[PDB]
Amino acid sequence: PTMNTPGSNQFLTSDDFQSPSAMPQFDVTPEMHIPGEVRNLMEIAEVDSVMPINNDSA
Amino acid sequence: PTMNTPGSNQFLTSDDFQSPSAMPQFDVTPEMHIPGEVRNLMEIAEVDSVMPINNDSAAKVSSMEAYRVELSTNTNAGTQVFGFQLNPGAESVMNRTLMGEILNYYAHWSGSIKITFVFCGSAMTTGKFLLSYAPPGAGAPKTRKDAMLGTHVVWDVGLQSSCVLCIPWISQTNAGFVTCWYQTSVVSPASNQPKCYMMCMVSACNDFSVRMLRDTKFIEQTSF
Amino acid sequence: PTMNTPGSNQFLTSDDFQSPSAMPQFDVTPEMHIPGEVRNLMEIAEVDSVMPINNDSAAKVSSMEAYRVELSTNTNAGTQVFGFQLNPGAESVMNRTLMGEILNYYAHWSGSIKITFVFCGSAMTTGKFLLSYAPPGAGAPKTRKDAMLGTHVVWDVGLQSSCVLCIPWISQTNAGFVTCWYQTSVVSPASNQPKCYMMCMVSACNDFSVRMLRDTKFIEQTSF
Amino acid sequence: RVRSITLGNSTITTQECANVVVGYGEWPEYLSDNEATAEDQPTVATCRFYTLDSVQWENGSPGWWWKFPDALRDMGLFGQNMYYHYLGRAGYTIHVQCNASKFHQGCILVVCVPEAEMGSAQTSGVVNYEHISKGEIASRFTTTTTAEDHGVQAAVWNAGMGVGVGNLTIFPHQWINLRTNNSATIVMPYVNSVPMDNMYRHHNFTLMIIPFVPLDFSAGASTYVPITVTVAPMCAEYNGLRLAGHQ
Amino acid sequence: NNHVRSESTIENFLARSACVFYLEYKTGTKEDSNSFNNWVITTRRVAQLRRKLEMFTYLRFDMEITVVITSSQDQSAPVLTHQIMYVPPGGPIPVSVDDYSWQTSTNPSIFWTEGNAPARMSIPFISIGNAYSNFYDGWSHFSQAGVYGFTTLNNMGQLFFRHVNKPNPAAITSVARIYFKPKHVRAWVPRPPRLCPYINSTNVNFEPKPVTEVRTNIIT
Amino acid sequence: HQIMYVPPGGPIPVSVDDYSWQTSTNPSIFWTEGNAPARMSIPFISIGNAYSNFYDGWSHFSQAGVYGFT
Repeated sequence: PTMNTPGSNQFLTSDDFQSPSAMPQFDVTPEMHIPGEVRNLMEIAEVDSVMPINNDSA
Repeated sequence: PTMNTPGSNQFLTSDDFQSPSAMPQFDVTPEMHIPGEVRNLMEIAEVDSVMPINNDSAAKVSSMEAYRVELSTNTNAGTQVFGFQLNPGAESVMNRTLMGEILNYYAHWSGSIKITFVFCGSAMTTGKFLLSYAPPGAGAPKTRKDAMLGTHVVWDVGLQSSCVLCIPWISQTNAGFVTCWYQTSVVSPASNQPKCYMMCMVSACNDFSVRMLRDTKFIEQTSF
Repeated sequence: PTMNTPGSNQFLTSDDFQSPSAMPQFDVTPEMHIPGEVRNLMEIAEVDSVMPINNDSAAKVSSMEAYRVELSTNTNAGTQVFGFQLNPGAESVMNRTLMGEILNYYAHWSGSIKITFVFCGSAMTTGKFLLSYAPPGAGAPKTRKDAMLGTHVVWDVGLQSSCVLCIPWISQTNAGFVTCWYQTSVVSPASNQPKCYMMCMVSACNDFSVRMLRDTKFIEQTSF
Repeated sequence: RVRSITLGNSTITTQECANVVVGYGEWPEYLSDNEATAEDQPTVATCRFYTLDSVQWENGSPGWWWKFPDALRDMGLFGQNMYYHYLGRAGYTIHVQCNASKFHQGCILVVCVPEAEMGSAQTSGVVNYEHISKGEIASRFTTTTTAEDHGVQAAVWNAGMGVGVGNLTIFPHQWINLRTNNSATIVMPYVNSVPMDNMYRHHNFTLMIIPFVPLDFSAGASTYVPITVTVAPMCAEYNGLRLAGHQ
Repeated sequence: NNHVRSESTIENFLARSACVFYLEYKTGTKEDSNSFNNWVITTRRVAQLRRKLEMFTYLRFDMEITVVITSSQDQSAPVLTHQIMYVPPGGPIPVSVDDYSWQTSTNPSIFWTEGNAPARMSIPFISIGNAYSNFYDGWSHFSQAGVYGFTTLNNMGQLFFRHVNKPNPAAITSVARIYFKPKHVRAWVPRPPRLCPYINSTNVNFEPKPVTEVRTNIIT
Repeated sequence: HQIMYVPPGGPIPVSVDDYSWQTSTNPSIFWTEGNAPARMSIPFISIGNAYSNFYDGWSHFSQAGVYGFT
């Protein structure tokens, strides 16, 4: 058991770890409620939209 | 899971970790209680300080004329004496005061502040002044009539020797105005110089908040 | 959170961590009880030691004259015999003693110390001495009259053969003084040499404290 | 309506109401720490008013200051205990008050500044003892910069410390404003890093009085108003000087 | 907001890393003029830092010192090792590259090699006083005739730096830059902010200055 | 190598040597080659409660400023 196993030194994009913070003092702006919130992209995929049917050249 | 993830080797200023100690033996001096202790910087932002109002060109070099504004019997009613933008941290009339100096270490702040007027004339002098406040996004009044129709407090000198206005809604041009106006000319006892004065003091009121530290602009580099 | 934070690679003297062992097999010799054990260095700072008082130029090379001070019938009352600054760690009269030598390994210490006088003359000799103490920040007495009005203990030799003064408030010029004075001249039985002597011993008393180790000044480098 | 405080062997009459401003909200105390078994210290008959010499206030006078405890160094029994003891401590009660008619005007600031450290007249010199103290006699500020062989860089509007003079109200302070007040009281406790130290060698705080709005008077009337200060030690202690031994 | 602030705590108003010094030294014999270098720990060197520690009259804190060090050769070897030695005040100090003051056992020292995360260690509160004093109003001697202000108060140790390798052909010059932050601050008794630019680094000496900027007229 | 973050409204350097690299209120990372790459996070900074990706106003209090993304 060790902490230097293969692939422990490397930067892999799309790999999540914690990171130190530039400012560990300031960080404070209270969130407020804002009307309308999207949390999934199927909440804008079920909205109607007018499709173009007629295609000529102009 | 590993301990060599990206950004694990680096020295990042303002990042807190433990560190070994040079002397892990000596470290011992018992603390004693000492009168007065500061644990927050809003405990020295709510202390009054005399703000300079009068700025000429040498009434602020020698600055014992900087803190007081002349009054006279000569002047007629309905002429203003002083007035200011009301915006601490960018208006030099209250940004080098004790309270104002704390807000140059931060960017973006809010709360309310309260100004105080103190009449320091003789004890037989009596007059009346009309203090006035203009909401932000509206110009200063141009007449005592204009001022009167705004928010105003008629302050009688000869009863009250001070008045406190607590002005809400300051934060950072647009911003309010404070203006003082004669309502009557001062009534002298028999004084042959009609010099009477008033001072003004300022402090933060109640709740106040600041965010995001930055360095002050009033000292420039080393020089030694 | 990571294990490669600034200052994680470095060798810092006086920093304690575990270390692998050269032999993780052999290590075995059972401890036995051994008479006398020291676990703190204030257990050898409270032990008496004979301090040298007499310093001439060869009464301290051959140093069996260094520890004792002459007395005589010739001398008249009200003349002092010895005296010293009273400040261990910087006054060479008690800084090379057993107690005093421990305080050269530290900087800043406090507590109280106690001195002891022992008269070693004949058993038919009788006199009286006036011991005296001056508070810190006051010069030594200049007369036996001056000394008397200070703090003083009249010590009769011919009853008591020793006296212990416990002097509070030492810590590190300004600092007290200890002085001994004749009150009467010694009374000989018939001795034809009036040489009588007294020694002095010193030790730390009760509570004592030291902080912050540093190296002694009395040995200079290697030489072999 | 007045009452007269008395501390025994001295009495002073004061206005009934004038408020007390306790500096940092703590009264003078005797220390109660143990481990004084090896440095026992006794507590006392110094707790009486001492009235320093009055100073004129006239139109265009720039200010005054004194430094404690070295302004009471010639006063009575309290001056003897800076000389028979190597260490001490002591709080203070200070009444500053003055006369005045109702035809006078102006206001002054009274402030006690712990650890006020003075500048030097030239910017590479070092101030000496005689220019930073004057005993029980008031020293004074001056308007208009001028050199001196040593001297304090007095200026009023820097206060001899290179800070705004309008911001000195951060320390314990009282305004005496004619037409209302004519008196002030500051009770100042012992504030220092170490619990006791040598009286002569160190200064604890500097009383200062700075006119802002200057004295002026209506037709007739005296051309000066006198100021007087009165200082009384409270809860003083000094180091021991007794053997803990025996025969 | 929606609750009490916490960005204006004493602990977050201070305790930020800042450069305070940097120095140079180079490989070479004990004959060579510059071959070790030192810095005395003080917080009055940097004007910006000094301003915010003269907000208070008394402070006590531990401090962390991190040194980040780079090196470069100059025109025509194994990895170099650097020694950083802290000397507590009242210790022995070296006067040359080779002394028994680098061999002394009571001075903490860090051996560090290049290509590692920068060395640091904390120094705990050291002073016989119960706080550091940022203003003092006395004299060194028991009669007034000493040195006025900042006497034996505000005295802390000092660092020394040298290479640990033997000299070898081609000089190597190192530059070490020092970062400093306090931690676990406690403040007692506030002060009004400094208004006049600093002159000396050991006196409060100042040159008079205007209180405030001019305005075009006081009336609006 | 030194990487210095300057929060908006700070001082900035105009040359290699300035007191804007010695300033104490700008986070900075010293990093040496042959180590895993430097990184740090920057927390939400703005007096607003969200970043705006569309704006429809002017910088000045009367319309005559700069249109959008002020």
